[PDB]
Amino acid sequence: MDFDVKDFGAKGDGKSDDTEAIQAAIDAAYEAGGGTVRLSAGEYRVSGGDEASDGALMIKSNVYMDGAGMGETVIKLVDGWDQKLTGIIRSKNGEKTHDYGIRDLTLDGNQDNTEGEVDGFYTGYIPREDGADYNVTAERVEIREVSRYGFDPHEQTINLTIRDSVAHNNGKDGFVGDFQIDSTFENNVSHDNGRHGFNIVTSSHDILLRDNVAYGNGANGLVVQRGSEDIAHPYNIQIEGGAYHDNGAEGVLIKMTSNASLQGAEIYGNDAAGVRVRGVDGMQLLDNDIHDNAQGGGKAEIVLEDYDDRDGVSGNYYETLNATVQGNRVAGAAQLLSSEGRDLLDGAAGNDLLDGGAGRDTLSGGGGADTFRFADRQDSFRNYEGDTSRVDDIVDFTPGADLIDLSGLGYSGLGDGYNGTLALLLNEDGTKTYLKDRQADAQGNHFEIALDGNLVDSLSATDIAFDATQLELLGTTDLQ
Ligand SMILES: O=C(O)[C@H]1O[C@@H](O[C@H]2[C@H](O)[C@H](O)[C@H](O[C@H]3[C@H](O)[C@H](O)[C@H](O)O[C@@H]3C(=O)O)O[C@@H]2C(=O)O)[C@@H](O)[C@@H](O)[C@@H]1O
Ligand SMILES: [Ca+2]
Ligand SMILES: [Ca+2]
Ligand SMILES: [Ca+2]
Ligand SMILES: [Ca+2]
Ligand SMILES: [Ca+2]
Ligand SMILES: [Ca+2]
Repeated sequence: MDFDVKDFGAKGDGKSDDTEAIQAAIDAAYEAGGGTVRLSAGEYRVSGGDEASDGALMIKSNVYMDGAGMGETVIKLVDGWDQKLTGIIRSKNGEKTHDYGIRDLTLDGNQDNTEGEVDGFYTGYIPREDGADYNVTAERVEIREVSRYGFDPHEQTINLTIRDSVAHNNGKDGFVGDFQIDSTFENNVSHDNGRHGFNIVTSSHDILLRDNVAYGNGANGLVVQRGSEDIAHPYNIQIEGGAYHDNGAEGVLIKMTSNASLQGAEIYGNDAAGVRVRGVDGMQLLDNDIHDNAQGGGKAEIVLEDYDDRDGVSGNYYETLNATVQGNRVAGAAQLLSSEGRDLLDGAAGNDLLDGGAGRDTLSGGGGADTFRFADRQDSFRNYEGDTSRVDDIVDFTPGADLIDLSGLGYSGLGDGYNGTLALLLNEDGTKTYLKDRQADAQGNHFEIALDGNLVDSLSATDIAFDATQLELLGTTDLQ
């Protein structure tokens, strides 16, 4: 059931306030049980209501607004509006609005000629209560010149899809997904916004971010994060393809998140690290193309690190855990640090720092001069019964180029494996070389590292840093 805004008195002349006419069309479509509100090419001026939560236009269940195309149909806020306006198009607070959407139109926040925080598209039910909008679609929508958030789908929305859309020149974030669930952001561009290209926050989970592009933003290209409150972390965030480039901060930042994945993206020209991972439990960083970042200074293309929130709202320390970093092309240093559990950490052409922490890790440096750090004797060991399920292995150690950093472990040098020395040994068939502490500790464990290949004759004392002085002399990276 199609309704034309023109038939309800909308002028689309750039001067008349068409808010009531477009709302009438929306209400007629809703009362018929659903329909498409069509808008022909033209600039429609709209105004807010008594309160910020009134937005400007109130979309309703089973109503879809179809324009004549981005740039053709433009919905613009009136000159002189001076009130906070939370959603130029929005669904109602306190209602579980469903099966609605917007296509082929532009929202213009008119921040130049207005004052107050304005958001373009706002969805959701009630902050901090159970309940959700659901089945929400934005297709080929452009949102520009709002003073705060362009696309601002909010808590909670299930099965939001935003595809083939653009957010640009907004005051804060182009796209913000607040407690989005089972939702899809595909083939979008967010550029030249005041802060973030994309910001996934507030417990969002099962999100696919496929083939999105973020550039020229004042802050991150994409950030996935808990947010400032003590609430459940986001989880199951899959970022595939796209490009995150020339932003004012990190290209992609992921923090206080569980089961995040970043695969096949191009990440370049950012002012800070290309990829930064802070306190993430389950991180896959696969097959990306990462180069020419840290333009504003900084030593690393990729940073894996913890997130210490002990002085913050949660009181918790969050380790990065369960990391898989493989197949990336990285023209610069990767800092690949993780902790308890099995990590697979592959460096790239740069001079990388690798430390899988506790648990059995498999490390490779790739090209360049890499440092494999072992920070605790309990991070790589054989137990009293000879079980090797906690012995780390280094895949491609290159004597004369790479370095094993044992500077915190209190061994003196190579030797017979007793009295604080480590023994350099080959296995029976000559396929693996070991560094062994032959002295069991009180729990019966032996520090041990396995190295692929036969290195008993090529590996020497200058390939291992046994104390801080040796580390200063021999360290291969800018990261210690
Ligand atoms: O998490 C936030 O704080 C979130 O709040 C959003 O504004 C909400 C606001 O929090 C509140 O729920 C308000 O509720 C109004 C309701 O809309 C209606 O006017 C009712 O008569 O009174 C309620 C009230 O006074 O509590 O609705 C706001 C809304 O805009 O839906 C946004 O500001 C968001 O940016 C922020 O993160
Ligand atoms: Ca709603
Ligand atoms: Ca202004
Ligand atoms: Ca580990
Ligand atoms: Ca390397
Ligand atoms: Ca190397
Ligand atoms: Ca380990």
